Amino acid sequence: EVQLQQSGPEMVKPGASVKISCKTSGYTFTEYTIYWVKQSHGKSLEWLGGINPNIGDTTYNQKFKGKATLTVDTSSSTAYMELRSLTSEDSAVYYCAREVYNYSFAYWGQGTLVTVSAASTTKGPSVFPLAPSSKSTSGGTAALGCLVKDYFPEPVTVSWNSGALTSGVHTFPAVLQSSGLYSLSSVVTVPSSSLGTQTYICNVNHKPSNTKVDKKAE
Amino acid sequence: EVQLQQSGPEMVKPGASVKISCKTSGYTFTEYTIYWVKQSHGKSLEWLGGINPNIGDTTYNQKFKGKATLTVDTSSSTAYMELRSLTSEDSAVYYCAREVYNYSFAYWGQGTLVTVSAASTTKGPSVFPLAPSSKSTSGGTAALGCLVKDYFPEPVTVSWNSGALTSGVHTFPAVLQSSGLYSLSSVVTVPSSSLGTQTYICNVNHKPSNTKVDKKAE
Amino acid sequence: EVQLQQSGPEMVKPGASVKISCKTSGYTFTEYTIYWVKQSHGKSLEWLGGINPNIGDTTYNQKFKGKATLTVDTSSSTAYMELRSLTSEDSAVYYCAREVYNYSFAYWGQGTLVTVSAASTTKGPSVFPLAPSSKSTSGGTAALGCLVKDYFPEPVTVSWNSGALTSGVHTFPAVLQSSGLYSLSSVVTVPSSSLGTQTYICNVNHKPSNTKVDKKAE
Amino acid sequence: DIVMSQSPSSLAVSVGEKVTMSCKSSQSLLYSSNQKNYLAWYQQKLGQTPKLLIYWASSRESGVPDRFTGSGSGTDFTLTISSVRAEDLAVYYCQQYYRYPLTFGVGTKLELKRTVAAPSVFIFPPSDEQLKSGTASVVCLLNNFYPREAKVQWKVDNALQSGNSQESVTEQDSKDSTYSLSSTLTLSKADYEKHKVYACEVTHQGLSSPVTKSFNRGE
Amino acid sequence: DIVMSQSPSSLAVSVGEKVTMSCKSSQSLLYSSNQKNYLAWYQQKLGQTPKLLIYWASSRESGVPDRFTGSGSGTDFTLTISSVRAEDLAVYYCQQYYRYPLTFGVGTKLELKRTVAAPSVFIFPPSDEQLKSGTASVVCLLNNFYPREAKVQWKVDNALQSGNSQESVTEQDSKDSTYSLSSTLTLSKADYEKHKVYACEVTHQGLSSPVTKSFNRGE
Amino acid sequence: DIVMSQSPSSLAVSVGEKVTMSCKSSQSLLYSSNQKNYLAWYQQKLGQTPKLLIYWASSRESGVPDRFTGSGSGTDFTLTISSVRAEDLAVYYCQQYYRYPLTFGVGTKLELKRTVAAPSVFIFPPSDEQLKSGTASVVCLLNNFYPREAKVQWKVDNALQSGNSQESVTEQDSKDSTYSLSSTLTLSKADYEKHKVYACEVTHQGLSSPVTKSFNRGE
Amino acid sequence: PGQTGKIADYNYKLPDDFTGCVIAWNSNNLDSKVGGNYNYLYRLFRKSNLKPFERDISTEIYQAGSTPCNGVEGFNCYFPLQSYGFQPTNGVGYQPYRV
Ligand SMILES: *[C@@H]1O[C@H](CO)[C@@H](O[C@@H]2O[C@H](CO)[C@@H](O[C@@H]3O[C@H](CO[C@H]4O[C@H](CO[C@H]5O[C@H](CO)[C@@H](O)[C@H](O)[C@@H]5O)[C@@H](O)[C@H](O)[C@@H]4O)[C@@H](O)[C@H](O)[C@@H]3O)[C@H](O)[C@H]2NC(C)=O)[C@H](O)[C@H]1NC(C)=O
Ligand SMILES: *[C@@H]1O[C@H](CO[C@@H]2O[C@@H](C)[C@@H](O)[C@@H](O)[C@@H]2O)[C@@H](O[C@@H]2O[C@H](CO)[C@@H](O[C@@H]3O[C@H](CO)[C@@H](O)[C@H](O)[C@@H]3O)[C@H](O)[C@H]2NC(C)=O)[C@H](O)[C@H]1NC(C)=O
Ligand SMILES: *[C@@H]1O[C@H](CO)[C@@H](O)[C@H](O)[C@H]1NC(C)=O
Repeated sequence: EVQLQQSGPEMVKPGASVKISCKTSGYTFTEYTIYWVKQSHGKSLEWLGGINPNIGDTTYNQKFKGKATLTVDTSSSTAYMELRSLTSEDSAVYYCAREVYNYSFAYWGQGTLVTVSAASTTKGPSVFPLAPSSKSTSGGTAALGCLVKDYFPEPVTVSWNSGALTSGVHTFPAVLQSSGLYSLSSVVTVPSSSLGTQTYICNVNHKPSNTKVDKKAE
Repeated sequence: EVQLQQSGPEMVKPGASVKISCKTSGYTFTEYTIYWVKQSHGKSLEWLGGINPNIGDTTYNQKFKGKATLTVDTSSSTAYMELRSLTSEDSAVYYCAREVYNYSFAYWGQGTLVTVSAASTTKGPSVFPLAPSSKSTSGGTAALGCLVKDYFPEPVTVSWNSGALTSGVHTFPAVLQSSGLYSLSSVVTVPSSSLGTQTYICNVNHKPSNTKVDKKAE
Repeated sequence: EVQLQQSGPEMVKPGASVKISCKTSGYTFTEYTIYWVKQSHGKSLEWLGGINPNIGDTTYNQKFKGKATLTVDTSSSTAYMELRSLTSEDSAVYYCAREVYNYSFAYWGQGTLVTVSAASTTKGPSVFPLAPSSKSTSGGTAALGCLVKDYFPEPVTVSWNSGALTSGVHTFPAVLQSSGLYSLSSVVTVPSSSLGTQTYICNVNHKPSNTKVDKKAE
Repeated sequence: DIVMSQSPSSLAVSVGEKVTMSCKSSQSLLYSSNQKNYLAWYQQKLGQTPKLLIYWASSRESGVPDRFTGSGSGTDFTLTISSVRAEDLAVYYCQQYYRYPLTFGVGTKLELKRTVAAPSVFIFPPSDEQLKSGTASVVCLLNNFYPREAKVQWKVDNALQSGNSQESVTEQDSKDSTYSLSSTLTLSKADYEKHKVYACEVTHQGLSSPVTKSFNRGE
Repeated sequence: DIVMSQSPSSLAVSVGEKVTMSCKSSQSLLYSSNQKNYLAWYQQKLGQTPKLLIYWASSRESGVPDRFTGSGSGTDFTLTISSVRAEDLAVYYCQQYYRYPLTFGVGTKLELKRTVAAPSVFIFPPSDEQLKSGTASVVCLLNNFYPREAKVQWKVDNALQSGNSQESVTEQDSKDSTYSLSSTLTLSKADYEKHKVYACEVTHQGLSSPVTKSFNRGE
Repeated sequence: DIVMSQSPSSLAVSVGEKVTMSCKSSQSLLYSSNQKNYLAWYQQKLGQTPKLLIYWASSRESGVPDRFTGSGSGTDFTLTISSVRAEDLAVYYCQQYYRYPLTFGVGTKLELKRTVAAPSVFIFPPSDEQLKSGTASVVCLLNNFYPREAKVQWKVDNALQSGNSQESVTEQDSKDSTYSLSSTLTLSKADYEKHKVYACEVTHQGLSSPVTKSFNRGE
Repeated sequence: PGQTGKIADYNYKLPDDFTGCVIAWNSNNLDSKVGGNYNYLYRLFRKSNLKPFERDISTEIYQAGSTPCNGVEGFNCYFPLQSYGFQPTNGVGYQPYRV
């Protein structure tokens, strides 16, 4: 009866902390110890260590030790995680792992969407049209679209022409540029038989902020 | 088995009645009865009656005698209750549990909030930026806040450092003003000698109303 | 105890895709099959057919015959019936039912009572009540209702005029107007000699749009 | 067989009596081998999707309510509700699963015993706030009228023009023993400045003379 | 019509003492046959619904451990918390079903005496800019101290104006188990321009001398 | 103690081969007592949660399909995927837990190869209509290329500009099973009009001739 | 004895209290010929439940839905038997057993 749910809805500004915990339950408390590990943009799970309240005292991986000073409940069978001196470096996806005396990692939890951004104000995506400059010698087929730059927050998946050609739109993993806002690109190839005979409209679907803008590409 | 499920807060102007019951199931209409339990904002409870299964004869509390309309449904072994022209102390959440041959209530339902308001729409409270005026000789520590007034419905959260720890979230015991709309604030811990090195922003982030507004205090 | 449950609100735009599913439960899927029905949103019920997936060939009635590509799955416990060129007039709920070796449509689920529009543009809801100006010399009683504008989808529950007469729940069958959203009206009887003691107040109780505004008529 | 779609509309049925949901089958009980019949009943109430009620015209499962009273066989089928109550007042339908093509019929929409009455015609001036929206909305509303197949007469400016008014009947009433029709007038504000009089003339059965109030220019 | 009184009037009592909760009945509860009294005591968690403690005056509920003891006699049977526990932190009620109507009291809410800590109270001078907003919202903050019988004192140029002040408190916390307060001030426009001094002065038990703050023109 | 190195990064894996990616463990891991070792291998779908493949350094979980035949202990470790399917294409990990701490590599992506094909490289000059906002963006973008082994070189005024961003590349494309590497450049409007030369040199693997994209201002 | 299956229900039942012996061996290398082995079939669908030691010689059309087929086939009226379509040069695993 293992039930693990990470929780806590907050949208956080720089300089604060974060607490992602697992509401563990189902079996005898001291039988297993349940430990934590870090995920950043689809890279290897960086395991940090663990604390046993039935053991109480603190000793971790030397590499991920000092920043945390943690409380944990034996009564609710709930484990919590918090490292201190938080900056953008530890802005990462957080998982908690169930120990087995046979193998180490087979069954994982939901995960959390925790990002420590550098105080980016909520601003809509500024559509930037792109047009050719030299002769139309791209080769194979024509390529035109609308550039998406300096937007907040994630994510963007672009639907095309009122929900008709909507298979295969893609989104980058998110990084913070020197610009101070996320700059992610999403564009698709368009058939070469529609050179003029079709109208070009961009339909960005930035759902979290509920902004919907229209623009014609030439 | 004995399952009684209630849900759905209803806001109606005074003079009408709403249709809420406490539905038992699985047994013949012969034996058992029911109670309703109303709590009035940290004051006495408001019992209104119970149903006798053998004849359908009804009970009144003497003070609120003619309030209850008498209905019974023998085939379903459950009836529906309705009240009209109630007073302000009956204007709150409704609870019940199937009456037990030993004691009053054992296991409950979610309930429904009915409060008598004078057809008042939600009017936004005035938010102002905060800046210190006099010297900080209050003593102990530093604490300031923005007054949030006239909110509905529950809950409301104003964030300090975007609300990291569970300090700054609270639920007051209920009190009724002329409109009965409440005033919720947050608690923050700040050193008294560090006035000038921190930023303090107050925003209304009432989730149910789909409100998200940005604001900068210099 | 075979149970199939519906899922998914439907606001279908034409020329779009559709997600067909029926969560079969209570039985291993290799014993009993699925037969489907459409409800004509307030017309005569319409039989279409189903499938016994041993070879997969099926023929329905005319409207559900061959618009799209017909599929089935004997393994992952899902039967498939779809439509292409979905319009407002046939905008209907995809019902499916378990079968019995004696009878074809055996058990339903909770169901989905879904009202569907063809993705018309949204219009803001504006309160438009109508109240008399001079004295009401009609005599005895009158019949008036309040306008609830630009709501989608159903349902609403309404009470009227402080229970002057204990009726007043009224939500009539609506037709498709040009605005893309249906129009609501009600009826109430109120004595005309209450110039000062009773007022006409309408509570917009459209749950989907979360609109709640009252008004006191002087 | 022929897909059943009842016509003509009316075949009187009563509430609380031996209720008759009348739909006949084109075939007799002549089931070629082993003589098995295939009859169902799906009846649609408010919201609830009907379940299994009757199978094979003679037997119901254990736990199926005894409201069904067996009567009729052969080319006819008729179901009677036992002790029609508020639970038993709803829209009725019938179905069989014997041969091609399978269909659900139109069913019977229930009406209850009460005498025909007159509409509650009254005149109500439009509020100043609503006229600001760009449309003039005058409410002309009717109460306590009958039957299922009725008609409403609309006359505009001494010229017989039809197809410009909206009419729809109200469902089975809950409390005040009244049926109603919702009419929201569909015109432009330009007509309000180039025309002066907007009045409704209702000529249903219940009235002796149509109700027509007169008004002066400017409300 | 029927009165039953709990007790005490107030008691700042701690977790770890032996707190007294009793609720009195109109007459002695004992009859001959079956030797039992129809009465039950309840505890309500904050947000949660009431839960049973004692029934029939002698034994204890299956699921309710021996922490609570069944005792008392005649009109009263006792609610005793043996070493009040960490999950007992909530209000304590009494319930009666011995004589109708089911009439209820407020119950016992077990607060604790602590030394007062004063939150940083400040007031913001209203500029003429505020008149554009259309609503007056002056801020005076109280938090993190005890008890519920606190005070909000309003002095304006040595004049006492009353009838517009209220209080609002929170419940017990885990760490310090003090409360959070919210008092709202609304003023009239007439007093707004005719005076320069308006302030709130907190004078709770935990201070030695009330401080008379003042400021000079020029910031 | 033990440190682990994941490799290779991106190289096609086929159906029916014996997968072997270079995962290194610095010390022998033969646990002395009972001579039983303990190992765990990962499979994570793109962005998903990981899962076990081989435990006890030799044996697989029972009930798992036969694509999985792995083992390894001490310094010897090797993941094996037989019949790699289109959904088995993701990143695989290796991790020991014979001794704290755990060490995790940079990631190993297995791919599927097909017949040689290449896309035409694009150039993206900014449109002059957008100049209304006051910003001009010259960007070099390569999108929808396979295999993933392509690279972008930044040369401005014959000076190498790098080390200004950290990369996270796109995954498989649904249309043509391709990838995308993009770098974004931001400049000011004032110097935009008086400076002209910004270009990128593309050396894609699938091109047979050196492609030199260039643009001229004014035609 | 005690097992279940479509074969055990509509092809050949076997008593729970069966005290006997059974002999099988591979014989599909000449008793079959290319072009699918329709010679040996197995019953899948049958309207009347079989009893132990009862022969299935009827080849009635399967009656899929509640609406009777009654001599007329079509939708929800599908044929109850299908061939094996095995290849002759496969191993014993793809081959019948002669019992
Ligand atoms: C020797 O042969 C005789 C006669 O052939 C067998 O005698 C019968 O034995 C049974 C066993 O107890 C007696 O019991 C009855 O069994 C009835 C079941 O049979 C019914 O279904 C048959 C199947 O018909 C389908 O398939 C046939 C194909 O062969 C088609 O012709 C049909 O059209 C159908 O497609 C029917 O043919 C048959 O008529 C029945 O309908 C059961 O219904 C009865 O209630 C009862 O249990 C039966 O009475 C005996 N009848 C006779 C005439 O002897 C005998 O078993 C064989 N073996 C031995 C050892 O004697
Ligand atoms: C589903 O249908 C079967 C009949 O179908 C038969 O199934 C096999 C046994 C084969 O023989 C098939 O060829 C054949 O189609 C029902 O079984 C029996 O049905 C008859 C109806 O003709 C029942 O007779 C009556 O049923 C009523 C019910 O109110 C009883 O009160 C009467 O006393 C009389 O028995 C018979 O009872 C029934 N037998 C059993 C054991 O149920 C089966 O009932 C039916 N099930 C459902 C849920 O519809
Ligand atoms: C783990 O190893 C133990 C050996 O003590 C065994 O009993 C158990 O079944 C193993 N768990 C699994 C999932 O194989």
